[PDB]
Amino acid sequence: GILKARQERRLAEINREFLCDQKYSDEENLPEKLTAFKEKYMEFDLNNEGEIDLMSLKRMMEKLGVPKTHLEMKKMISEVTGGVSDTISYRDFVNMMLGKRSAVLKLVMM
Ligand SMILES: [Zn+2]
Repeated sequence: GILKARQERRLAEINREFLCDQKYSDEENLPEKLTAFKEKYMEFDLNNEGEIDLMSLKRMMEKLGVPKTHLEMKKMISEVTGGVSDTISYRDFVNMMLGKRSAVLKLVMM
């Protein structure tokens, strides 16, 4: 409970940083999209760092009824992180959701 409430205020701080980021100065409905992405990201069982790891993905694909193998999950993450981290951070998740590049995880969400 306390873990999740402090998780979301950490995500809220990040959203507030995006609301002021000149990169997204274009985006229409930005406050709304960011709220929705925070709620979606909060649906994962995040790791000790508050990030989506192999475990978080596994649990999510299973809740959603979508079969993924070890390697497919590995690839779903490196695809979204461009291969520089083995976990998806909220920043990476938001940039994924806003970005025009397609991603298996982005397409799995919807
Ligand atoms: Zn604050």
